[PDB]
Formats: sequence, structure tokens, C-alpha cells
Amino acid sequence: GDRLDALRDQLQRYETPIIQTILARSALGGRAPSEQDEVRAALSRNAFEPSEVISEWLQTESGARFRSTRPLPPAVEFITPVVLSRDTVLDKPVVGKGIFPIGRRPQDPTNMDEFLDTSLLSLNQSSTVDLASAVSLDVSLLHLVSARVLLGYPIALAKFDWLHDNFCHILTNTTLSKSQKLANIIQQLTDHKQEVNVLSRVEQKSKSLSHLFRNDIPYPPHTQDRILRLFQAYLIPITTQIEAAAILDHANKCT
Amino acid sequence: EAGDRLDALRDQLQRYETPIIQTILARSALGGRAPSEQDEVRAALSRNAFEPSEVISEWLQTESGARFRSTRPLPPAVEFITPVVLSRDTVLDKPVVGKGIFPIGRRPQDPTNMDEFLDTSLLSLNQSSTVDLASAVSLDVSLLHLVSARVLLGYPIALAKFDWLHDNFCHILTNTTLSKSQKLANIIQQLTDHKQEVNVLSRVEQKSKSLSHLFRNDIPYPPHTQDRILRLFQAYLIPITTQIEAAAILDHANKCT
Ligand SMILES: [Mn+2]
Repeated sequence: GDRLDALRDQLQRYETPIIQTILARSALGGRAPSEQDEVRAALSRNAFEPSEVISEWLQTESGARFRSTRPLPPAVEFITPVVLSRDTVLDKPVVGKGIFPIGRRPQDPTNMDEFLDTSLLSLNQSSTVDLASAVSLDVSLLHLVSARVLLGYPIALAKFDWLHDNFCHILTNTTLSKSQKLANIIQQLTDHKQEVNVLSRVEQKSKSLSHLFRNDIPYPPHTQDRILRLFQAYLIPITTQIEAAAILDHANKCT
Repeated sequence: EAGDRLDALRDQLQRYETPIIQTILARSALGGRAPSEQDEVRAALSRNAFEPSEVISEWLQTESGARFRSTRPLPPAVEFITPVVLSRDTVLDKPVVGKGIFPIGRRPQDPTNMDEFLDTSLLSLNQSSTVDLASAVSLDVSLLHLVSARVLLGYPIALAKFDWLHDNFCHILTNTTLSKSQKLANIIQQLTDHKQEVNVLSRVEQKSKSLSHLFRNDIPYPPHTQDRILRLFQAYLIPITTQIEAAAILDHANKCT
């Protein structure tokens, strides 16, 4: 239970660095020629392998869904299914529905890699942006999103040790398919009030960190919306799927 | 054309300011120092093959520009040492009667160059086994690229100033009684606008305070993080940029004919 608090603080810790790193890239300038290819090349020459515990997990059946094509870091290719409709209101109270619904609409790019790439492609091409600075910030961001969702794994273990019976009841239910177990584990793990607590704080960080000081160049259009979207459509739901996969991966604890 | 060229370069200069500040904050919010962080950073800089533009690469091989070449694999200008010009007790960020505010350049206790200033900042963190090494290293690398490209704008800025204020510069450069060292010093003084320095440093300081607030349950920044951000601009970015511009003006004295 203490282990879990400390993990929650570690998770929250990624918010500000992720927001500032996106804002740094957005303020720097437009997109460099071949930036995307240069990002892939940098990743390839500076590969940071995951911890032993995660590497092993990523070779299992359960874990392999979060292994990306080299040289991309873990989980940035993972595709959550569409769960919202096209016209879902994202950041405003809707009667009967609450606020900040999670997950992907049919128009949201498939995964974090495509999402981040789409944001870069939304910028004007620039011949004056420095390639090395731009690439290195893009790479930093890819590492930061991957490490954030990967916290889902030790978080899950600590949630398991804490609510052992709630999860074991599900994991030893022989009537349920693999599909229905996963889902019931996800619903145990889902706390929409905590989601709203994260997202409202992300929205408020994005606003106060994107402030413009006198004679600053404005950020590109939609920059704050896209930062909110990264958390609400990708970071939160991917992290939940990771947690549930970790719980399934440790069903032997119920015996 | 020249007035427009210079305005376009001045905007390009200002576009580094927020990115430098946000990158320092991102790294300082993220966590303490990983084992082997500093060795990881130098190794990553060895593995890339970015090269400066043709104009810069050529200027770095001249007598005038070769002072901004760093030891490999560091990017240009990050080892360059400006002279101590302030005194130990100089007050940095408040008005002082008869001395204004935000005096520029290094005191004797400041680190000699950007490389040492940023390494020393990193060594002030506690060691951490939970900080993500890849994210940490990548942000450290991003800041080193950023500060180097920022100061390297001094070179096209100076050529655009020269094409505008031709007579004031040539007046120094054709003075055959002046040594190289006096000329350089006169050119630096001609390029210096303290009023503009004060404008940038006031806004740097406001950014560093406004962008470093905390929300409930956030982990604090390390102590002196705002002071360090201001120090990077005041003692290094601004003076090194002026030195690069001066050397470029010197490098183009043929244009006085
Ligand atoms: Mn080397």
C-alpha cells in the first residue's frame, strides 16, 4: 500500500517533463526536412534496452503486444481499440456523461508513434530549425511516453498485493474467457475520478506552461489540445492495459 | 533586405529562449542523476554525425573561428571561455546604485564554459536509481545542441549587422594603430546593447519563475534551479553570442575596401 503511493507520485512525475518537452519542440520552430527519418536513425544509434524484468516480459505472449518494431521504445506502437464516437465532447461537462472520457475516437491516430508524428507533420516545413535540437527533443519525448506507461507494470504488482482477493476471484474464475478476464481486470483497475484528477491537472499545466510572455511567438494552433489528447487518448488507457496485462501475467500468485 | 534579414535572425535567436528554459526544467523536474549519466551523454554525442553548415564548418577552420571548436565529440562553442569581467561580490539580478541591473559575463567563481556549467549543475543532483536513463540522457543531449545552435546564430547576425552599420565597424577595422585584441574589444563594445540585454534577461527571469510552479503533490525542483536558468543566459549565452559576432566581423574585414 505504501509501495503504491510512492509509485503514484513517480507516475505523476512524468507529467511536467512530458508537457515541457512538447512545448520546447513546439516553440523551437517548424518541421525539419527528413526529421522523421533522422529520429529513427538517432533511436537506432542510441538504443536503451529496457530493464531485465521488462525485457523478459516483452518476450512473453502477454508482453509482446507492447514490444514495438525496432528501433522504437516499448509501447509506442500499441493500438487501443476505438471506444468513443467521432463527436464525443472531450473536455467539457456533458449531462449524464461526466467529463474527460478516455480512449480513442475513430479519427485519432492509432498509436503514440503516429500521434506524435501527426503533430510534427502539422507544422510548416522549416529550413531554419536546427536538426540536432529538433531530433533530440523528439527522441526525448518518445522515451518519456514509453517510461510513463511502463510504470503500469510495477503499479499493477503493487495493486495486486493490495487487493489480492478482488483480482484472484477473477483470475481463478474458470467460466470466463481470456477476453472477459482482461476486461474485468480492466474495470477493477479503472478509476474515472482519478482520471479526471490527472486530466484536469494536465489541462491546467498545459495552460500555465504555454503562457506567452511579452513579445513571445505564439505556439502553433491546437498545441494545448494535443497535449491533453496525448494523456487522455493514449497515456492513460495504455497504462491501464499494461497494468491489466501485468496482473494476468502474475496469475500464479492466486494459488 | 538587410534590415529584414536581421529581423528574421533576431526572431530565430528568440525562438531558442523558451526551448532552452523548458528543456532545463523538464530535466530538473524528471528526477536525480543516473549512474554513468555524464559518460552516456558524451558517448551519445560520439555516435551522431551531425555537422555544422558549410559556412560554419569553414569558419570553424579559420584562425578567427577555430577558438569556438570544441574537443570532440562536443558541439561548437560549448567549451569557449569568456574572460572574467565581474567581481566576486557583483550583484546579478537587482538594481544597484550607479551600476544598473543584470551585468553580463563571468565572475571568478563561475565555471569557465557551458560544458562545465551544465556538468556541474548535473553533479549537484542526488544520484537516482529510478530516473529513466534514456530520457535523462536525451534531454541532456537536447540542451547541449540547443545552447550551441543558439550562440552560433551570432555568425549570420554579425554579417547582417555589418551589411547595415558598415561605417562604424570599418572605422575600427581600418585603424592600423589598433592591435587585433584592441579591435576585437572595440567591436564587442560596438555590438553591445545593454538595454536589449536587460529586456531578454528580465523576460528569462520571469519565465523561469512562471514556468516552475508546482501543483499539488508535484515533486519540487532542485534548489537554485531558477537562478541557474538565469545564469546560463547572463554569464554564457549572451556574452558568447557577442564574442562569436565580433569574431565574424573581424573575419569579414575584406569588405571595408
Ligand atoms: Mn569521439
